[PDB]
Amino acid sequence: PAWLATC
Amino acid sequence: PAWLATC
Amino acid sequence: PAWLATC
Amino acid sequence: TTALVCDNGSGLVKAGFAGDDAPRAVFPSIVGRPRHQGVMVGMGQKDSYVGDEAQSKRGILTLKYPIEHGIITNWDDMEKIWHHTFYNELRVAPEEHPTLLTEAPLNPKANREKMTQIMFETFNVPAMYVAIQAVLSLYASGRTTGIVLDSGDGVTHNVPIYEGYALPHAIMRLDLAGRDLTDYLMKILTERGYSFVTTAEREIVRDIKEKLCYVALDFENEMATAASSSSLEKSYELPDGQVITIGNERFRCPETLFQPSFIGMESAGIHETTYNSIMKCDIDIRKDLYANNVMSGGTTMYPGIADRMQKEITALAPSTMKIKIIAPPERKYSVWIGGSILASLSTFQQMWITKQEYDEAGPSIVHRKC
Amino acid sequence: TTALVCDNGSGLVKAGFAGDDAPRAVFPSIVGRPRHQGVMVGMGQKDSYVGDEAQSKRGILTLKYPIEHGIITNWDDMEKIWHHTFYNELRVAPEEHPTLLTEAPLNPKANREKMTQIMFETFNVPAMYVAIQAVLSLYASGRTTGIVLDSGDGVTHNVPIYEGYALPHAIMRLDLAGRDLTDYLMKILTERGYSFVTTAEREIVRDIKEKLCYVALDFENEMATAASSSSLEKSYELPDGQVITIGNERFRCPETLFQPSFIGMESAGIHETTYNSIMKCDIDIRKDLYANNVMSGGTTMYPGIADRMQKEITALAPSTMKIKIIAPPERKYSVWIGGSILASLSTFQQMWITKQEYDEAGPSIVHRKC
Amino acid sequence: TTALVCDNGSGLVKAGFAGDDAPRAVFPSIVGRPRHQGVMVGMGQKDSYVGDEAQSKRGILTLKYPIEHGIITNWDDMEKIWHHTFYNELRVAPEEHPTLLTEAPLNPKANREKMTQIMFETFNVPAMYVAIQAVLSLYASGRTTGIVLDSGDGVTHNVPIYEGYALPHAIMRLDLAGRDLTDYLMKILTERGYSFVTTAEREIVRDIKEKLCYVALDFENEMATAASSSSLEKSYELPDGQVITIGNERFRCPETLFQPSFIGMESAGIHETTYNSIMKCDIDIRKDLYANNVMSGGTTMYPGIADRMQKEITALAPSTMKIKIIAPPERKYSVWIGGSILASLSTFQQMWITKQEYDEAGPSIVHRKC
Ligand SMILES: Nc1ncnc2c1ncn2[C@@H]1O[C@H](COP(=O)(O)OP(=O)(O)O)[C@@H](O)[C@H]1O
Ligand SMILES: Nc1ncnc2c1ncn2[C@@H]1O[C@H](COP(=O)(O)OP(=O)(O)O)[C@@H](O)[C@H]1O
Ligand SMILES: Nc1ncnc2c1ncn2[C@@H]1O[C@H](COP(=O)(O)OP(=O)(O)O)[C@@H](O)[C@H]1O
Ligand SMILES: [Mg+2]
Ligand SMILES: [Mg+2]
Ligand SMILES: [Mg+2]
Repeated sequence: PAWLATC
Repeated sequence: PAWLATC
Repeated sequence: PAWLATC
Repeated sequence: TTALVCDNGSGLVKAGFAGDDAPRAVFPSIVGRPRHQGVMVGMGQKDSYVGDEAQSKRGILTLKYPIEHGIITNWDDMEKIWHHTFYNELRVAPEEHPTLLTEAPLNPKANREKMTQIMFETFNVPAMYVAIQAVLSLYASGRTTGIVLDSGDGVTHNVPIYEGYALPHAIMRLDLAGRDLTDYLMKILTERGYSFVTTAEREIVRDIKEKLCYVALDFENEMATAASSSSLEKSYELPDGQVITIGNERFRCPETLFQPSFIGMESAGIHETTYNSIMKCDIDIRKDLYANNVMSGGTTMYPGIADRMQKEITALAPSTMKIKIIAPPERKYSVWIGGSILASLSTFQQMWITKQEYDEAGPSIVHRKC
Repeated sequence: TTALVCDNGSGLVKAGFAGDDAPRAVFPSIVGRPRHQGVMVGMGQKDSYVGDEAQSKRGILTLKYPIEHGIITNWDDMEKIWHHTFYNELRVAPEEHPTLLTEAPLNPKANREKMTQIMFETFNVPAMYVAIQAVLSLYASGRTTGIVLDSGDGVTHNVPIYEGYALPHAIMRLDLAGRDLTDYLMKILTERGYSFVTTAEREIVRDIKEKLCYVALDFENEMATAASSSSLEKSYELPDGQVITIGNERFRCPETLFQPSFIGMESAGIHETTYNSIMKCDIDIRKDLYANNVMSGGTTMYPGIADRMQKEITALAPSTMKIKIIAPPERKYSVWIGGSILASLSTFQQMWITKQEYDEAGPSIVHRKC
Repeated sequence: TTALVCDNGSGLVKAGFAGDDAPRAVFPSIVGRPRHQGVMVGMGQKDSYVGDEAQSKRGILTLKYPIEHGIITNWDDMEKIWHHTFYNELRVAPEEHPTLLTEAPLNPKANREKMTQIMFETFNVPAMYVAIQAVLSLYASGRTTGIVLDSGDGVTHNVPIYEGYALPHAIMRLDLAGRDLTDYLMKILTERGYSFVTTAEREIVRDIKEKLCYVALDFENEMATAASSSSLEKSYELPDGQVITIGNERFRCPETLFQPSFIGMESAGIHETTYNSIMKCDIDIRKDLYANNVMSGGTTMYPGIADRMQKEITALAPSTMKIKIIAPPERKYSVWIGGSILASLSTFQQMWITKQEYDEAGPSIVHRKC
């Protein structure tokens, strides 16, 4: 979630 | 309340 | 990996 | 009747008829297996998916590749793909007419034997045979003689052909292809801050690569100007509206291909590989070979790969002999054009390994027809 | 050879036969017991009341909800309700009628085991089965993809599904459907001057919120325009003949639904948890779910909840992704319609949990077959 | 003129000195913010708590873990935590002693740059440096080569090293840590009957996990034994005074850590990725890495994981490759011990990153030098 895209 | 612990 | 040994 | 061709690449499978300049089935080779039990009974059948359906849906299920680095691993998935391309895509029985197969150089004779055995047993084809991607690509390009560099999804190689005679001790191959390219792309993108770890994400980044990746000329200066300026970078839109940006990975991945040291594999680049393959021959033929260097495959679909390659091979070679590299826009289907023309001509007919020969001698006979 | 369905809600319960498109017998799932000991002899008095009888005569009977937040806590009252709805409202013997049950996604396995054991033993039915309200609410509309947000009387949740395959790692559940809402409405009415603490008063508040209260779009702007202009103050009559005016409570109640902080919780609103559940899903199904997102449940009947929900989800979601929330009429019965359709489907018959399986492997068989 | 060190793991920060042989300051990396309003005065009630205070009192405020999966999201919270661990825990000054931070592989260069920029501009530290927890644990254990497998509350990963030489192509990462493990445990407890949704409840769940959860050898056999008998059931006490019972979750949690399919994550297991990384190395070091395989981190403190990992890896790999897992009794602070040793070493001094060097070149020096 905190990868600016995926996860 | 009816969760045998919390709530 | 799929050479039954190396790679 | 007529003939049929079906090239099985590490990433894709391209099958069609003969005598045509364009294939029909161009579809990826991947088996989709759901990762969830499913609760709805209405639409829950078709456990395993094959073809473009497994690409239209790829999240709720995992994708497995049947071919890795050109070598087959799951005969079950391979025969599934064969049945799909025969009865669903082509919608033609295999017993009617024979088909042509493909196999990269230096591949296991055991794998070739298993391929021909399955083809003659399960499908009960009257005749069959396998060829090489390099010779087919060269015959498609139409050049008389020279060196051919073919790089698919998981395998790359270069081979010379002169005076109508192959050279066993001249071929030079490597397992570095689009697969390791997209792997390193995922790694450097994780470095950037994003993340792509699963198989659907692997295919998404593969699409991103094949869409917006270009090669450079001077690696150091290009990296410097990319780190300084921000005009070359570009943004991409994901299916869910999310947006990403790329400023240096696009032209760093081609350098990764040119510099296997980044991947960690202690080997030589494609330019040094070609130079070594040429040097092992005789200079009198090397002279005419330098000007005849054809490129094929999808990995070489980068815009400007010919420029960097020719510049590097010229810097490594003497300017006394003319040099030139050619790569028409049809670097993908060239093998299919070669197979089509080879099946259309009447000579190779005699070379068709017939069902009678296989059942009376066995599959091992293929060891001589190559 | 017919079927039967009985959806047991936390607040209500709706049972009847399959095949039809609408429920047959719907009534509140409550139990009223007399509190004032001593009655006039000769006329006779019953021990306990159920169904609409309690709501009709409740000034003397204390009410009890045998279900709380989707969990069962009074098995005697549950058995009494089942007997009443199987022998009085329908007047049908269940020994020759396979029934169907419902249950929230995440509930005590012991509760499910006790439910199935009771239904198998105390009724001697041929077979039974359980399901999730989400799957039936989706079957109602017929679509097979998308996410569904259900909100009953004491429990709410959201569940995605794609091509029949559900994502259990994305399901979300909360205990804010209508009970904390009724409690907060009582609190705000006491703040206004009107006191409501008993059970009959609780049903009165349930009715007044069902009839009057509605959600808004801009909470702050609506509060301001209501405090300034007295155009929203609406009057409601009571069984005695009085009249009571209500203002900003109609906004504060759905606002409490969206902001549990007013109730004393730290969890986020339905929109935030829905976006989180969709985030844990892959990107392709994320896109496919943003379009088809359905809302069901009795609590969902608030006028103006779809527009506000889509506004919030768009504000917190990226652009270039059309979000078409759907909320058809008669949605509070969507679970019943889905259950009826499932029971009518011939294939689903094979999934029935018979009596032999229970007698052999005990009630735990419910899990394996689910 | 001594130095210090501070690991900023997502689970809890651990700061200490170099000359020491064990960490002195250690506390969770959380930040609590009150959700209520507060009425009483004179108590000096602050607005944002950090450290053991938010752990002692957690039912009146919402907690936040600023670092998620090894990535920072709340730089203000990280600065607050650094101030607390530099001034409150141990009364020292940053300008007087050089610092030494640590991070995980593949961490964003932007994250590293912002970290160093904050550390330089806010505290005006003389010198600093960044390293990788794997080589830190190696230097702590005293060995030089081997394959490190670290697993913290934030993320997990593994990397091989040969005579101080790393192999980025062999590094492998994974986002299966205590957070998702506790989430899955709370979900399974909800399925069992016990509910835990809040942050304080999540902390209680983490505590009961680290206290009870134990990995098993044969998952199916243990599940059968648990479902058959009850000798494995354990009882835990809560602050409310009531107790709870736990059955198979204690080993289903580490099995989810081993089988991401239980949580709904398409990836490989810890042993599978370890073997994959080992296979990507050179044959002349495969054996040396098999025997010199060391584990670290707090998440891997489960009892019985060493034997389980050994059995799995030796059954997956061939024979004549004797394995010796290094799982010493102290591993939660092994990284800190290695950091203290490296800081006390002499040569490492010349490898410091000073303040004037950063002011001249910039923050990019952090990823350009180490
Ligand atoms: N437009 C493009 N730009 C860059 N790379 C491409 C492009 N199209 C295809 N590719 C790469 O080429 C590969 C396909 O190889 P292919 O030529 O099908 O091998 P084969 O000849 O064995 O079938 C893919 O893995 C993809 O990464
Ligand atoms: N028209 C309406 N407006 C507002 N709330 C309603 C309306 N109709 C029903 N409700 C609320 O919905 C609840 C019924 O929940 P229900 O959907 O029956 O749960 P379940 O799906 O578990 O049976 C009632 O408690 C009531 O407060
Ligand atoms: N004795 C134990 N048994 C099981 N788990 C433990 C034990 N001690 C700590 N843990 C787990 O390890 C985690 C701490 O991770 P840690 O090693 O501090 O990460 P980092 O190395 O990033 O600081 C905690 O979340 C806890 O759940
Ligand atoms: Mg190829
Ligand atoms: Mg409900
Ligand atoms: Mg850690």
